[PDB]
Amino acid sequence: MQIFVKTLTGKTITLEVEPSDTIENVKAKIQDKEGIPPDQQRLIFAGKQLEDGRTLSDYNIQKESTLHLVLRLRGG
Amino acid sequence: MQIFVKTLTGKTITLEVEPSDTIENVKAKIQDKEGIPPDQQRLIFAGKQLEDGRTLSDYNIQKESTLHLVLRLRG
Amino acid sequence: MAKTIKATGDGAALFNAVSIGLSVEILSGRLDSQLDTPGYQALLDEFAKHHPQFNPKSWKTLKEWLAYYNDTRDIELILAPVLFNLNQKYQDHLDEEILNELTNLVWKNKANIENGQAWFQLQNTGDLGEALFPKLENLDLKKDRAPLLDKLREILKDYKLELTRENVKQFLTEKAKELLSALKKKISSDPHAFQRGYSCDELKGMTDALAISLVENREEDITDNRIKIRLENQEEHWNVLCNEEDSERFLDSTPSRLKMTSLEAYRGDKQVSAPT
Repeated sequence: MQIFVKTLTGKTITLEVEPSDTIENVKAKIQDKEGIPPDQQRLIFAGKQLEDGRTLSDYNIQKESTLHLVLRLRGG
Repeated sequence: MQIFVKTLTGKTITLEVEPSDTIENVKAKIQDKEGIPPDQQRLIFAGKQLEDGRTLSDYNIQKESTLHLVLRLRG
Repeated sequence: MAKTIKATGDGAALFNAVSIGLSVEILSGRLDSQLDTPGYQALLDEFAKHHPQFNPKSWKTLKEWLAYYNDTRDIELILAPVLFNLNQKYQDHLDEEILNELTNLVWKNKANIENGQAWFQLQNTGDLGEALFPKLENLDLKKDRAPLLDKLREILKDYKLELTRENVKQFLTEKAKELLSALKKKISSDPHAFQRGYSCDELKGMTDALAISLVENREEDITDNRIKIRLENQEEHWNVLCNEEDSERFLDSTPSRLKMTSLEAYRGDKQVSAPT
């Protein structure tokens, strides 16, 4: 299936995923196309934050659902 | 004394300095380990921009204070 | 109503802040239920391996150390390097992490590298503000960074493919095998690794194993029922939040006792003496 990942700059990433994929795999797929390292990625679906070890089907994320990508900050 | 210069990426370098050091002289230390010409460095400390003629003690910069480094070209 | 405790910004403010907050949870006893878990015994091991005067090796003694050296900066100096070393034990996919840094460098700076641009003139951030190659930025300029651009200019002379990130990735896996292993050596043995700059998730394996959740700028998952270290980040710096009822009981009880730099702390050369 296809899911959309909308950042807050307006860019929309289109990933080819499966219900059985983990949130970790989604973050890696984002890295493959956008270069964003997963350790700076926060994925949000319908207001709830997505845990790396749970699946898309867990959160009932289905075909053409839209996920939000928030950047996790660094600090020195 | 030691002081830290932080970049917009969070990366931090350590600088060995005396409180009698000019900001002019601090940028030269930053050129030595990053290759950045001083006139391309903008140093901010607690929101106050640091100009070259003054010293660290004029800005109340003590041991283990952290400065922010920005590039005037990048911003 | 929650006090913001300032952590030192030595590039390791994430570790410094987590140290202070994890200390309050330890001295408060709220973590006593988790002190016989694998993750906390691993922490006890790493605390003993860093402090040669730390004896007997037990959570009793480690609590006493944090109460003797109750100043937040002393706490940073004795605990932050311990959480740093413990954190290195949970980095399962690091070979791949470097491959992604080097491909970000080449993909976003191919023209810049071929034109002989200095390291500071590079594009090191992405369209969302992310850091593209923070581990490489941290290596020494004269010994590691400038030579890297020199040898990348050479390897890219064979780059006859299109400038996608996918191609750069596959290209580096095939054409830069030795260079990637050479960077693993330098990164793993980087003495200033702690100044690299850090994200919460870079520690997720360890915090998870410590039954601890990291809350960044009050963005808390209400579902998570774990002990929470609440972190604050405003100017690319990590501070920590703590309740006044706890800060007056388990923080800044004593004056500063240690006179060592952060570098001396992480490298463990300068010993911290046993309490009293």
